[PDB]
Amino acid sequence: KISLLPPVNFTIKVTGLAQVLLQWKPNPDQEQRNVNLEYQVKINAPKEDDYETRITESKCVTILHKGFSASVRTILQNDHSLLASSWASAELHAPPGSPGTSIVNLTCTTNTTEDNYSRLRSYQVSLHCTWLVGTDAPEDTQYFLYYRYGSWTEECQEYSKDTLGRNIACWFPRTFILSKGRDWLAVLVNGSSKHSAIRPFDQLFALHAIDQINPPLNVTAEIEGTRLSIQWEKPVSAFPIHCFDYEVKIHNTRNGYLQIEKLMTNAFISIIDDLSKYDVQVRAAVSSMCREAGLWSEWSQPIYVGND
Amino acid sequence: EIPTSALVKETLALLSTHRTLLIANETLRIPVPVHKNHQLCTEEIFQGIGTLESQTVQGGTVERLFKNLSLIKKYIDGQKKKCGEERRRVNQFLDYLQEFLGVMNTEWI
Amino acid sequence: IPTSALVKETLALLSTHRTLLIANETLRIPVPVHKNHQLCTEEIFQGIGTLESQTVQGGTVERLFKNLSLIKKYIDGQKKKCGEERRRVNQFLDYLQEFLGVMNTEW
Amino acid sequence: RRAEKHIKSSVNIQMAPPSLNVTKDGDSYSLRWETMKMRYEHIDHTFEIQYRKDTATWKDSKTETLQNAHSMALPALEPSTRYWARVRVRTSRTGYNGIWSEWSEARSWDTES
Amino acid sequence: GAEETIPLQTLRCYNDYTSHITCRWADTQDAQRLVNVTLIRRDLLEPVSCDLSDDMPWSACPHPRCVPRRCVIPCQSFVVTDVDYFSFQPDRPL
Ligand SMILES: *[C@@H]1O[C@H](CO)[C@@H](O)[C@H](O)[C@H]1NC(C)=O
Ligand SMILES: *[C@@H]1O[C@H](CO)[C@@H](O)[C@H](O)[C@H]1NC(C)=O
Ligand SMILES: *[C@@H]1O[C@H](CO)[C@@H](O)[C@H](O)[C@H]1NC(C)=O
Ligand SMILES: *[C@@H]1O[C@H](CO)[C@@H](O)[C@H](O)[C@H]1NC(C)=O
Ligand SMILES: *[C@@H]1O[C@H](CO)[C@@H](O)[C@H](O)[C@H]1NC(C)=O
Repeated sequence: KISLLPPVNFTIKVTGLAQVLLQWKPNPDQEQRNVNLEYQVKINAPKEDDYETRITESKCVTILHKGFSASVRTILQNDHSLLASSWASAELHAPPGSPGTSIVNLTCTTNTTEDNYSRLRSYQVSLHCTWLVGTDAPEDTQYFLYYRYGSWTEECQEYSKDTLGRNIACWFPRTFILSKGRDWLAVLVNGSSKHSAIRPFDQLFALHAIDQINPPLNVTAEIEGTRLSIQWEKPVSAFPIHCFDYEVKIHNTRNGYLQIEKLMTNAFISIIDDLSKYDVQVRAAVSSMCREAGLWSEWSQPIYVGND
Repeated sequence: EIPTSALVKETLALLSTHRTLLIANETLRIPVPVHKNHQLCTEEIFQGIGTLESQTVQGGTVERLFKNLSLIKKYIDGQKKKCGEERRRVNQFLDYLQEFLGVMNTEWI
Repeated sequence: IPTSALVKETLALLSTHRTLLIANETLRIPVPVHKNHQLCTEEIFQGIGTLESQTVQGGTVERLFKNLSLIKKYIDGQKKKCGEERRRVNQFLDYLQEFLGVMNTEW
Repeated sequence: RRAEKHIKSSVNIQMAPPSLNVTKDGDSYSLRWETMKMRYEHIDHTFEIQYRKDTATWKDSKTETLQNAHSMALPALEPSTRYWARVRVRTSRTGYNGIWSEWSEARSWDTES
Repeated sequence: GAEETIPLQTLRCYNDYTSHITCRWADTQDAQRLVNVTLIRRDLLEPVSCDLSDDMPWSACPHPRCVPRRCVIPCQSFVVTDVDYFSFQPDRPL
């Protein structure tokens, strides 16, 4: 009987912010037939997942403030049944510290600014992260925020402070976060104190969910008899012109008529009264077509057209 | 030992050094792509590299240039192997497809 | 057939008919470890072929798979455009340096 | 050989007629029209919308062409005369063409005295 | 060349891109007394039912005794890669 045996030397090593790289090796005592062995991996905590992997290593992104627990077992894929060995598991403990001292409401926002200096990268991403101090945190807690994207890791330097000297919010003006990048952005916030240690809080932020599109600029509009034509420019972002949705808000200051028109182009044409005053505003966002739907841009500055 | 981030600079300097020693032949004819987004023709690129090594004289800086070329080919070989090392669930693969077609839209117009 | 509208409709249908594609819960599909979709489009479309081989044959899922197959034909077209051509080696080295710079900087 | 005709669904779109509503805001009037939702929201729509006095015919009706819009305000209309309006719609994005949709149901409204 | 059948010339199939295909065509009153025809659209073959309509075909008919018809084809969805084949097959065999 073909009795598959579990893999040995299964260790989980923290290789970066919110990553762990798992490694196993085939059992020396296994029968060495020409069978193409493969491996099945199970992530037990915190986000349950499982996958099939042929090589002896796999990288999984995950939050590490709640601890990590992974299981692996040798498998052999036959034509009728999936033979598997006994599960081999390893776990990564939770970091120490008194409960409730960890940070709460960690909200991170990413802007985009036009990098006019680098001839290669024209767009640059800036990060703003805010959080509230812990309930049982000591009065002299020193919180340090770290962000990581891809293989780039950095520590914050520009912070915001309350009356007690602790750190509420951080601001990265220059990040290696790609504006068109589509990888997870890991943010780790741990700290230190002379009275009681503080448990860290890491959270994987999707770039789409935290990217605040800038408002479009130069929204011009002209009367011509009874016809309005409104045009603007794409908002500053590494995504091209064709990857943005828009709406136009036209309000009449006399009667109160309001029109909202979503469109994919960059200009909108409408017919309104020739004896009323109007204001025009637009917003923008990265289309769900190009990137998963994210937060929408704020209203543009009002533009007042017509006469009353 | 070198990492996988300066081999390109090494190769670029070496190639800029020895253009005329490498384009000596006139009857030798090797393929060249025309499409943009060069990510998809690496195999043909290194096929041309192999033919060029089989023709060019292995002496001096050229030998270390071609050794560096093999070393950088190994990295793309590893990535191509990485594309099929792991097998995941249907939903994650569907999200991967959504990302793939989002790329197909933002670039690859 | 505009490929932009092709891919756009394919994504819209993929969002709409997702649950029909996760109809069952045990099949595995090739998933690249990294996030370079362009390099491993071949394995991605092999996984598409597997999903085609095992899914309810009908409805709008088979209709979405038609757009996926046409996208695969596009991918194979610009696979074949790499080879089966001509040059005097000098501009081949030009192309090689171009690719080297691209993969060094953009990756 | 069998003679067959090739018809493409993409380049032969005839959408459903829109539904036109009329709103009296303050002392002015405006027209709002809605179309049946597609499965794909990225296909553009061009709207040709006509309004005329009751004493005049549809040939002499004011016509306005709007792209992706869903409302216009109407100009100052003469008082105490019945007004009619209607709308049609067609696709206007590259890769999707067709003929105009049928005229929408005429909507009537009386301007106040 | 081959003189196209009047049903093929008068046929115009349009779409709402959501739920249905609308097709309008016509034939000749002299043609009805000898060979009845049925529209076929194609998967395998698929005859399509039709109803007599006096709403005039989208294309003019080259005979004064033309008889027009209208057909509605319900299908669930459409994509950009759809090409619909329409042919006319005599019901009785010649
Ligand atoms: C596995 O762990 C054992 C621990 O006793 C060690 O001796 C061995 O070198 C490790 N590697 C392999 C391949 O067995
Ligand atoms: C955390 O965020 C939730 C979201 O509404 C809020 O209700 C709660 O008060 C926040 N907690 C702190 C400590 O800010
Ligand atoms: C916080 O996390 C960083 C991770 O880069 C680590 O180096 C540091 O020791 C941790 N603690 C403090 C107090 O910074
Ligand atoms: C807007 O208009 C101003 C003045 O013409 C010009 O300098 C600027 O480049 C335009 N675009 C933006 C995005 O401000
Ligand atoms: C797919 O689902 C069916 C339905 O239960 C199941 O019988 C089959 O084993 C599944 N196939 C795979 C490869 O998981």
